[PDB]
Amino acid sequence: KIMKSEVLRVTHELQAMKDKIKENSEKIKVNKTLPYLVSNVIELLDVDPQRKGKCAVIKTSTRQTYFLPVIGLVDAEKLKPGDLVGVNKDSYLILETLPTEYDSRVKAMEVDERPTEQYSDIGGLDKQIQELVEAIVLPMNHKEKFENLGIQPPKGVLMYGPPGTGKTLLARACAAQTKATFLKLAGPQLVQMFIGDGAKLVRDAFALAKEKAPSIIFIDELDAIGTKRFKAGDREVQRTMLELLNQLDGFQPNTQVKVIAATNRVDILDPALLRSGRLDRKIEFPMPNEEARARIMQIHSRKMNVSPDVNYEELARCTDDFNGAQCKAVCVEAGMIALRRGATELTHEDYMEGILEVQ
Amino acid sequence: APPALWDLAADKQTLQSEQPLQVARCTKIINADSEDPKYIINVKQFAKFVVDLSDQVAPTDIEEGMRVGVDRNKYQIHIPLPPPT
Amino acid sequence: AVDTAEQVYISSLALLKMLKHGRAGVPMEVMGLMLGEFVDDYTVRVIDVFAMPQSGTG
Repeated sequence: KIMKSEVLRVTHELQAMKDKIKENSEKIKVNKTLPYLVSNVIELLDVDPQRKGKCAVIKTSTRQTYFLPVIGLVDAEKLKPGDLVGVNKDSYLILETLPTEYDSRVKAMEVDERPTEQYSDIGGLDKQIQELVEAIVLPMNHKEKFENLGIQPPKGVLMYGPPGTGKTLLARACAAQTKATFLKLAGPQLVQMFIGDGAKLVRDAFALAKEKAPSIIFIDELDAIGTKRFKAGDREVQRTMLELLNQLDGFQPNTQVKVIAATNRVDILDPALLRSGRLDRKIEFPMPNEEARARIMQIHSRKMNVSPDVNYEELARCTDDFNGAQCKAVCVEAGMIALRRGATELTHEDYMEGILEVQ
Repeated sequence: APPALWDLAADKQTLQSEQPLQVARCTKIINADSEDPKYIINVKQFAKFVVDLSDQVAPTDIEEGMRVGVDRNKYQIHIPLPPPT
Repeated sequence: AVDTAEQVYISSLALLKMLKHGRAGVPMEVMGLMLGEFVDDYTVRVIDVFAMPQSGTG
């Protein structure tokens, strides 16, 4: 062991390095304390002919352009044309880069932490919603098993069906089970007055989904803008829409946060929406029958003082060709006039009274 | 001049009181807050600034897009202020 | 309550150290310390002058 006796000197040199890094690593707090302003960064690779070529183009908020190479600490998500970077008074070096927003009108579209309703609020849809509950639970907790089996969850699920069925409050009810950040987005929001806004909205959606923590982005009314016209505004929505499909087709690292979509009608079906990353999960959600409407209306009305003498035959007969949110409006209306009816207990005539009231 | 007489005699302590309250960075308004230490602020000159919160202002008293007094030397928020027609 | 007529003696040591320190005089605030010996009331002599590491505070 005489040859291994020199390792002690090496360990003393290494622990001496750990003893001497406290000062030069301690000045990181006083030099990198606070970037006083915000400056935009534009990446531009240079060539010096080590003597290697590496540079970047800087633009300050006060419209002043300077010169500086690519510097700082170990960069992994950096080197992109972003904003909100670290900068000193006049040295103009890059110390702390963090991606920034602005145009808060799109950043704060729907800031929801978690909803209140859960999946146990409906009745008679487990045979078709269980695939989605699995498709949101197993890709969140069973990421370890995805390497033994080599499974990548799909990113596009088509939640299509007739309107009024509750395709938004139910997907939100499953978003309560996702436990991730919920972020809504409307179809018509892409149609703006200025040019090129849809690119900023799409790259913003993948900017918060790509940059932020694992979240949930549910969109709706996609059919209202998914028109395949052959000037035209829906062809501009083909520029933005086909741009989004290009970001769901040309991006293999799209294994991150999913993009859930829902269409209120499948009349104008875009044929280019078929792909593993695109809307491949096509589970048909038809109009609930009087039995299913009595189930979702019973579980949605399990909180009000409902009379126990309900055979569901009269309401089952009156509810003809109705939807889920329509019976939800009947439940809410019953909870509205049942107050002014004097009797604190919900009666049986209030069902048809609400059906003929709002419809 | 009669109104400026008693205030002119009361202008002596304005020299010893000139050292404080001198801070004025054009009352720059903030935009949002990613984390509690660092606050993203934008001045009226279209220059976005970032500074840490001072010890004289509580973090619960900060509102989104609120015009408050802020230093131009230490860049910190000394004191807020309550204030269209 | 008494005052005299003082005059600061400046050799080439402090001068050249303030010239190299002026070459290192970046826009960022810098710090330095002067040394010397006090022989009487109305004269002051500087001999040793060095620089100080910069800081974000200035």
